[PDB]
Amino acid sequence: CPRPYLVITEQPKQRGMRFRYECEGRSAGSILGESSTEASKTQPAIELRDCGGLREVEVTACLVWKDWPHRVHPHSLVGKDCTDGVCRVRLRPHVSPRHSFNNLGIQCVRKKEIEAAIERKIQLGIDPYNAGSLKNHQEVDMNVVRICFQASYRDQQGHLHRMDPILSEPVYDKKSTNTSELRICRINKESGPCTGGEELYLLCDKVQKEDISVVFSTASWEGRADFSQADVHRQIAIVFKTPPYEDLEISEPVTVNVFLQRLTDGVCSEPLPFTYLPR
Amino acid sequence: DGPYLQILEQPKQRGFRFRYVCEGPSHGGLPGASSEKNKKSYPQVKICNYVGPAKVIVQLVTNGKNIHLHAHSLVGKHCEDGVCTVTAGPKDMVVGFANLGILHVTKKKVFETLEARMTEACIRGYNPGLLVHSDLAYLQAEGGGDRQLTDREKEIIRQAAVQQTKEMDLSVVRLMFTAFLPDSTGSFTRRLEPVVSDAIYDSKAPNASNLKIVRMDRTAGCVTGGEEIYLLCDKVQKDDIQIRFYEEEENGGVWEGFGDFSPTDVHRQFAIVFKTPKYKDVNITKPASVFVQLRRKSDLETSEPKPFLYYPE
DNA sequence: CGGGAATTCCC
DNA sequence: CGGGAATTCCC
Repeated sequence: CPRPYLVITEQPKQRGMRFRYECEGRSAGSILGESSTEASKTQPAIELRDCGGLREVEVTACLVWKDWPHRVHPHSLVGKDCTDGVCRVRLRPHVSPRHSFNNLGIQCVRKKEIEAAIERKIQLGIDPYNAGSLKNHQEVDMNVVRICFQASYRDQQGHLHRMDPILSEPVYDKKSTNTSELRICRINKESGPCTGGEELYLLCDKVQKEDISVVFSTASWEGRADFSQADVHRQIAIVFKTPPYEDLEISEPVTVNVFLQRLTDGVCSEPLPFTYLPR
Repeated sequence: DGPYLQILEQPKQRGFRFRYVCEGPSHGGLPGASSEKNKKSYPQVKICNYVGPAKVIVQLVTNGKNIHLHAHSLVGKHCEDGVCTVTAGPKDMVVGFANLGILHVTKKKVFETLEARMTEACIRGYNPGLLVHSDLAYLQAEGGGDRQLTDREKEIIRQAAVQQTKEMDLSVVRLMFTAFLPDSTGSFTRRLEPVVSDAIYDSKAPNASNLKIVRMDRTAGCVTGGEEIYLLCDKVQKDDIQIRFYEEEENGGVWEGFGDFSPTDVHRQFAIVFKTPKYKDVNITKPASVFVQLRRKSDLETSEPKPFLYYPE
């Protein structure tokens, strides 16, 4: 027995999106799709399944927490057809691809701002899963929210139906440092021997001195260079000693791309070309 | 030639944090240019040509051509309302100011603080035309402390509390010492001519902190310049910083060269990737003993010189 | 009792 | 927008 439902045919870029404060209004950088990549910019989309016979559906994108207690999240999705944390778009299949939410944007609140907003939210009747009344605030992440899509329709007689809620892949803030995509701007030099112990400077983007590592890669190889937290200068320049390569004496050098990797969630930069040499 | 105040040890000037209100004043104590490693030295002044007991107070005045009240506030033991009142003079006429803290009002809550400061001052002496508006003075202390005063004037300070907030620079301040001698009845009412200290720059101000060349890449480069070097350093403003290499040739002059880099080659204010400049003499073979130092085009403040070596081709 | 770094506000 | 100044918070 088939029942209408919607699905996320494209999650929102899990990382790279910067949240904005009320005091900044909108911006030219909206939420992207998992795919994307500067050449083919994609937008987070959904689709309605087995919805024929439904003259028109209505979907409502609205951030919610992230884990088990999926209470309405303080921040709010700003953009087209929105108003409060809830971008709405009426729909009639005979298309049904659900656009993909184009300019969609997140507008973060302030660590103090919470309680109110989140409270003024349910007060306003916005809660995809319903929280409660006794204390709706504890440890809230202002750096990771999650889009929750919903859909509903009437039938013959007004009585509307609500097709089960759909969560999205967790979205992280680009400024929350610990939760941003790591990257390596420059790098001291790309030559260097194969032995190791070669001091190599590395100008990277924002990263915490107590949770950052750099690993040189190869054939299923993963050697990580050593360096103490006292080497990481103001989270923007990691300085390290070059590690050794899988015991080799070969005269023909090889590509051993390196990259930043977070000890917290393993996430990591986009590799950077560096090759060893002989003894 | 008569009784007069005098600063003995001026405040440090650079390298002290104007801890914000929300930070909680309990953070440190403003030192004097000397307070060294294992030998502290605070800001102290001495009353001269007078050996009886006294009262020496201190407050924060703006920096620059004009001398008005600053919105920031001093904090400490014998302090209150941004004005520390130490006594001193029974037999010893020197007094120091230990654990002095410098508030730091938010650029927003300035005015209110000023207006409140000015007005409250429009009831006593030394604080009249010298402070608020040089068009009053009609105050300079009456006899009992006149009340809040009437409008117009109550609007003259407000109008001044405005023109001033606008031109107040919260990243710098000067301490103002004012000694009061005892005029009969033992009371302290003989107010000696005040003295202003040197400027004190907030180390949290990107435009005026200490410069430091924390470990850089290469400690030497070819005399052919064009040497791209990675430099790690303390906060800088790409647009106003420079890397000055230099040599003091034997009483014949003073050589100096500057590295190359676009305000883009400065990484998030702490790193600068530059290209070394051509030395003074290139055809030479003997290595060159030179010095490099970050420098602010604005204030000409300069970091510690780190030895650099120029090697020929 | 200092200093680093995270959060906000601004250009 | 992304870089930095302004203000906080946290160890």
